[PDB]
Amino acid sequence: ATIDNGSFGTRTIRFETGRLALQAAGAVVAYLDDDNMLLSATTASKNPKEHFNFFPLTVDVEERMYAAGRIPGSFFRREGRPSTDAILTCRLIDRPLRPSFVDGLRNEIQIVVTILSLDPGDLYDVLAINAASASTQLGGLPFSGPIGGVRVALIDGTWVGFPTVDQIERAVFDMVVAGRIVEGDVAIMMVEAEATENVVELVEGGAQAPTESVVAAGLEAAKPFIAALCTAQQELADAAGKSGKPTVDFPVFPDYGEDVYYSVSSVATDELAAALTIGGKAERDQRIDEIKTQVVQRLADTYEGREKEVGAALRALTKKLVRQRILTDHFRIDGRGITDIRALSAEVAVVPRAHGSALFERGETQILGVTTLDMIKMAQQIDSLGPETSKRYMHHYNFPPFSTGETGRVGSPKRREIGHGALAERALVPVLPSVEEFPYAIRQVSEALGSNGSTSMGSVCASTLALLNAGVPLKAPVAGIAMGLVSDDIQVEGAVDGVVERRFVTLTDILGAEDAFGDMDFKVAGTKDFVTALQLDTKLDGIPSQVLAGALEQAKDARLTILEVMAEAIDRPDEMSPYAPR
Amino acid sequence: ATIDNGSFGTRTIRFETGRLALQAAGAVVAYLDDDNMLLSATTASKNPKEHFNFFPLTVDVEERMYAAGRIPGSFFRREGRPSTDAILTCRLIDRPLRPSFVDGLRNEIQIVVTILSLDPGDLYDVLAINAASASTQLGGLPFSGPIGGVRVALIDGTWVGFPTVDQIERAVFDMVVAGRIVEGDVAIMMVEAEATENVVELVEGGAQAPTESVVAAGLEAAKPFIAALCTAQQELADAAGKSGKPTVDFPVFPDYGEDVYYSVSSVATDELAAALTIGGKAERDQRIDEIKTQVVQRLADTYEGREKEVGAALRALTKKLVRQRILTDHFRIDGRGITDIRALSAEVAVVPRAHGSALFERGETQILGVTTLDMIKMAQQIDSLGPETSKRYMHHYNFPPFSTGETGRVGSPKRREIGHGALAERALVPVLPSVEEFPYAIRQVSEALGSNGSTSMGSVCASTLALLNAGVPLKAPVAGIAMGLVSDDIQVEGAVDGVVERRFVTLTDILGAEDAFGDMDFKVAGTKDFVTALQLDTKLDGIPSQVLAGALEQAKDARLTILEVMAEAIDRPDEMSPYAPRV
Amino acid sequence: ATIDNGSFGTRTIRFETGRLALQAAGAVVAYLDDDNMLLSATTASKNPKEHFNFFPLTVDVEERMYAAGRIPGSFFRREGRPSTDAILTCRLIDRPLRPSFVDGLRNEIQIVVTILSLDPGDLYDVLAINAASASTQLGGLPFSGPIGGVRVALIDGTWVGFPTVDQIERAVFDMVVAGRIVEGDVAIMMVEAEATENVVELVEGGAQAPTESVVAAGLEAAKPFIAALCTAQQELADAAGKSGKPTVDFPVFPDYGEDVYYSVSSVATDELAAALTIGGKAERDQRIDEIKTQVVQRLADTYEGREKEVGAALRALTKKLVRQRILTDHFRIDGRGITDIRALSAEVAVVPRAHGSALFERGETQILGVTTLDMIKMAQQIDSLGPETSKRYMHHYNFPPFSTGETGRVGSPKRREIGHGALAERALVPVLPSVEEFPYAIRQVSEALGSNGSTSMGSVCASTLALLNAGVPLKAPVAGIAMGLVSDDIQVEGAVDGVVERRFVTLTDILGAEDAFGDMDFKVAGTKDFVTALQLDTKLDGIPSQVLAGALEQAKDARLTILEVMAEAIDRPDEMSPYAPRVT
Repeated sequence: ATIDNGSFGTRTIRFETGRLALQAAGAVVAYLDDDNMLLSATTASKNPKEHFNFFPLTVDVEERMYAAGRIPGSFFRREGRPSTDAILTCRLIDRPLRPSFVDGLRNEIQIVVTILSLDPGDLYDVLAINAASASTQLGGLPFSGPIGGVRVALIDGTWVGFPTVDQIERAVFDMVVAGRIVEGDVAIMMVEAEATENVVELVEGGAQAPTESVVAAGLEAAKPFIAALCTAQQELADAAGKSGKPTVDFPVFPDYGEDVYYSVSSVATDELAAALTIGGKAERDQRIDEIKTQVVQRLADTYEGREKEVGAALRALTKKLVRQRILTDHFRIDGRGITDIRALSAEVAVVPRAHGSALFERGETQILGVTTLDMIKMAQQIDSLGPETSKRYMHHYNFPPFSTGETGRVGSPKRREIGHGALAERALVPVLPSVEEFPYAIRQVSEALGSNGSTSMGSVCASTLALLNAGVPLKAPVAGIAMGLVSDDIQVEGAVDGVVERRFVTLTDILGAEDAFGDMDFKVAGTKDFVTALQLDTKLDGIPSQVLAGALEQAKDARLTILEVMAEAIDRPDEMSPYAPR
Repeated sequence: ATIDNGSFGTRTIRFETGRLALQAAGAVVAYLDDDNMLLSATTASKNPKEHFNFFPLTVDVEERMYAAGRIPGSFFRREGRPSTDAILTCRLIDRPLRPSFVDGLRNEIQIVVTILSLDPGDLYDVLAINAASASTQLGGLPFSGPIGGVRVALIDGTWVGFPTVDQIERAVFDMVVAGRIVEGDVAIMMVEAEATENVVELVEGGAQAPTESVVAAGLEAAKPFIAALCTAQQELADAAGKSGKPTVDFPVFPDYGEDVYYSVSSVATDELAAALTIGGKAERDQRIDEIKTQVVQRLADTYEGREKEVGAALRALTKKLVRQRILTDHFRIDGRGITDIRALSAEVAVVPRAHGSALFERGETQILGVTTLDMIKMAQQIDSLGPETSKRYMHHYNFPPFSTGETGRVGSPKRREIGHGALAERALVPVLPSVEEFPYAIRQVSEALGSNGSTSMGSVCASTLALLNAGVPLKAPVAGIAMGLVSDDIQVEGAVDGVVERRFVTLTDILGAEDAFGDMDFKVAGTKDFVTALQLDTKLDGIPSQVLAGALEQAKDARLTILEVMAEAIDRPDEMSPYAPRV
Repeated sequence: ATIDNGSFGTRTIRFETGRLALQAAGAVVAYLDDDNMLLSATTASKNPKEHFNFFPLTVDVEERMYAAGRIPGSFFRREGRPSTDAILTCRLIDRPLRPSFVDGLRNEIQIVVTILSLDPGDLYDVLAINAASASTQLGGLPFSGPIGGVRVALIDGTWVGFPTVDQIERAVFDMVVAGRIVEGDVAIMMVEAEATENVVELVEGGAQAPTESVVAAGLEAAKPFIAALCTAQQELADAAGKSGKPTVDFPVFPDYGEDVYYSVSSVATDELAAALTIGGKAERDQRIDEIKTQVVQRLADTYEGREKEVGAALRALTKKLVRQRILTDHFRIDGRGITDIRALSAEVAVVPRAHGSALFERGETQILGVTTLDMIKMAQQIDSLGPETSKRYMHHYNFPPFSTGETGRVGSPKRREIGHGALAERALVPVLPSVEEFPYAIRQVSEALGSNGSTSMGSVCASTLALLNAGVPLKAPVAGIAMGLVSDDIQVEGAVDGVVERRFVTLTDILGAEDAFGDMDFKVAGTKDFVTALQLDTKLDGIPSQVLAGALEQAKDARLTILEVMAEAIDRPDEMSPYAPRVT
């Protein structure tokens, strides 16, 4: 509940309950220095639904303008659709909460958090995640927590926790870390990391560039704060310790109950690894399609009408066996090694009559990036509880239905599009030129012509290429890449008895299936000198520093390779387009 | 069809049909003085649906800008979403129409009324309800009407019917009354009453304040107009008399057909009143949960798969028996008396960094009110067929899903929120300070932290508290309260044979269950001197003046008690907030 | 792929594939003179749905502002809802594509076409339809094409193909023709025709007015271009010839499989034409309702639970027999002749307190038109990839649910409303007065009080009446009308054996049932001198010029009759309303 950062004063987080929203299943009011107020209320449905196929969890943040003491500027004088920052905060709170419930739950859960009072010099995302975690812990649901989040910024080589807006502009790197306590040592679920806007000028004058070692040190520094916050959530003045409640059982719907495993694993486990050794896309299935058909045919003698259960058992068995094959043989599905990158192609000036256009292809990902320019008056004007009003860089991300082959309805973007666009924009901001040198309004649009998985950083590279082609002077090109990590308790029979120990394997250019098979995923973006944007999320209970460092160096090597590949086409700013405005 | 108010000329309402919209089931064109034109068309579906659980009735008013001779100001030059006044009129017409059809109907009904020509000095809500009632009467549906609505304003001690905008600003009280004819004497279903903006200055100079006796006199004065309008609807030039049509039977889906009553009322009617005498919230059920389980278990021998029917029979039997217990023992479910008010709590300056903030709790209702101020330029700009353009007082009402414990989707407000917010704003307007003395833009927001039933006037009191805390000088604090009334034909055995006669009981602070058990509900809001906002709606066929007057005095006493309770915390305007703007 | 219009240079259309959007079922990039770029991608669902009752086909055009090199003017700086021109183009591409698939298909089909680069002096609708047709041909679906579209404008008596914006303002008539190849000669499915804004001044100085013969000549002139475009689609550098793909079978759900016909046609075919000879609206059914009830009752012995199949068989049999009766007896259902017009009524100044108001009734169609005026500042401001920015004439079309008797939800307009409103506005534009003479903002609204079928041109006439009543000086009143055509292979037994030959019958004032029974429908609008708006759509494989010409003259006669009927009420501009605003 208390944070001492050293010479920058102290911060206090307070958690109150029992006074507001008594009718809800759980409700917690969060105080930041008795100056910021917010309220989190979580309720659960009574009768679960059965037609749905996943866990129906909903999050709703509500920014209210009366906190800022200003009537809304809308024509009808009312706050309507959620803002982009609200959607980003909703995603940030939802991400470390879904992998914390009992699998297969069916009762609907809704978490509503509303801003009550906001200091103009502070932000509310971390307070929001803390209050939501405390409320859902007090709710009484099968929730495996509590979770704790901390925001830490690097200034003058020091990692100060919970910085304000007046302290972040003079920082070189910012962390938002969400983790829990397993046995006393923290276990991080997620982290979101961004470099500030003026990092280049700061590091030029003597400051330390945000390299990978600094990132690891920053991730290490945030653990005591998370531990203190979790302890406060557990045993504050009004916490779960003083408000013990009975736990009500919730019905759980599993994919396979008890028996389909004891059949399939004993009848359909010949090799289940040699069928995937063909290595040809046109001959991918080639053996195990017949295996699946024969299994679903000949097993239709004891379990009738339960094809979903047999499908779930088959897919789970295949996933486990390919995981074991990955761990032992170090042989990927596509035949690539653990440090291989798929085929690359970069084309410049593909769309005519445009200020800048480029096409970037990696494996199956294929992204077309277009950039335009106009008068400086065209900058976006926004107003919310946040301290941001102007936005000279407008990045839009489009994921049409025909990218993945399915059919749907083209229309309003989802939250995933907002998240990916925000991530790419925040990765590309720090290298932008100054307004005085280059006064213009830059609108970059990235359309997903073809997708297979992890296509955001392909869009990042394509946007860099298009910005360079348009003639915009960038300080240095910025690349991106995605990496995965599989950790498992493997058994070696060299001793008696079989010794079980944890082993880690890091993979490059993970597809959707690769992400499904793995347990940790992360994405690294940056330039030749330092990283800019980082996003990590997993469900492990600990990780040695050596393997994390090695994965970071592998990511750096892959990013350098991608940068060198992309620099072959165009490495210098191009001539201004005749249609561009002066 | 004709209204003679005395020295203020006469008004004429005309109902025409047979010329427009022949394809519809019913269609009526309404003329107001041959200067206002509107059209009402009602149609019914053919095959009723079965998955729905209530009566699917829809109302749609359509304000068209070409009546005002002005191109819409929208960017796309088209009238899109309905306006707030349209939603209010939709609610006003829908309210006295739902309790007029055969219960359990399943065929969808849609009533669409569109404005065709509007005089800038007149309103259209009462003409709308009249035209819709006439059209649905001509449709041929199982509709028990017709209904009639009248607008009556009090000026110079006289109740003039159908006032214009140039006559309402000099009034002290306004009535909209909707009623029908049962045996010759009118039977009012609904009434909506509001005090004007400049009532204080008018009553200060010699006019009569709108007290409860004046309200009763005004409600009494509107009956002849309703009778004349109903007679015109019945027997005008083009009415139901000259346009007789066959009545087509519509399938009716009941909760219990014929037999579940003869079982449950004979096997599960031991006391059904002693089980609710526990009086503890944690021990509320405590006897009748087991009764319900045993009834639904042991009766699963003749009716299988009809648990909905047995549930409906059980709930109806319990409602009837608790109604009888209320009538005879005068003992409420919670143990409170017929003139009791639940626990009260008022807190001021609860939300920091705000111009004004307050919290008000009554029983289970818990409302947080916040008020902010800004420049006078921030006044809301609107434009419609109505004569209103500016709105210095902006009241918003929020009902989040977690107030009542359920889960839903937070998003666009429904019509109930619009109605409650409009009611609270109209109740709080007349006491506002003048623009010259207090030039500011006032935006009040009321969020329902906790709800149990009838939480709008809790929001009214909370908004009054927040406005006082912000430093806004109000003429007098304004309170609100809700009351219920149960009337039933009780039998006394003191004579031979058993004498059946009507008895009335008035209850204070009605919950949802109390509203379900009763037959009449009303809500009274106002200050220590006079009332401001009134809303009444019921389904009775008559009421003596004495019981209505007594209920009004009981409401006045409860409102005075609430005002005295709330005045203990803060009774004077507070200091201006340092974050507030100076203008 | 190449268009030579004579002295106006040449145009080139290029179709590329295999480079973009590989994951889709089909994808084609379209080049217009290497200056306009667009992309069409079509994909199909895997498992078809069964609860739906029609073919689920969706079209989506996407105008992207980065083609014009301009940040969107929206508050959130993003292109949101589709524009009116986008909806019109969506309808224009969807219309000649639905009657080209195997009937009863259930797999969902989605066609998404996005603008990539647009020349400010060119349009994209015809390139859009061409690219979509090529993509759906390359997709591998059961698609009976390919289709070709051509835009042809008449300037100086010459029909130049693919005109630009700098060439259309000096034209007298514009055609968009979509047709295919059956045996070598083209077969037109659809055509959309409009007269330019300044046609009156042009034809006054010596140019030829766009009469019916000129329309027929223009429809004849566009065929070689369609043939060349279809040949290019078939055998270009990257076309279906070099990209042969297997055809995957798609399940087909029919209304009646094989047997219900052999029962109903043998047991319930006594006359099926005498039951409809009553001629009274209140006694319409009067015989065949009992026939339907007895058929559905006594046949419930072999097919149980298949009432939908028996209903489909009954309705199909009735349609075929009434078609034969129409062909042979020349006797319509309502008893009217082949050149009859239903009852007409026109009323002026019906809605009080309005600049102009009128009511027009024809048969069962009943339309109330209202027109208002305001300051010239009130002109609509729009911005898109198109070259249009201002719109002084704003026509709105409303179709409330209670017009046809059903119940629904009143709200956002559908695409049909947009299409009908755009058609009426484009028909009424060329006769509008000049801005300098009549500086005002004109907003006309047409509400469908009662509808039976083909009620758009009733709205056109009502809007003309209301504009005349408001005092707006029009050059000449404009009327509209709808006509149908039924062509069938009838057999005459005067020779041995029975000689089968094609016969055509043209009908006036077609209702919904008449449109269902027929095979060709068209709508003609215009003034006493020339036509303005034309819209034709059918599914024939050829038509002689003589019958088309005769149908055109019949339409002209009906339009003249309607004009003479409507001119009886008011024929001159009326006095300005006291509520109207004055600009002086």
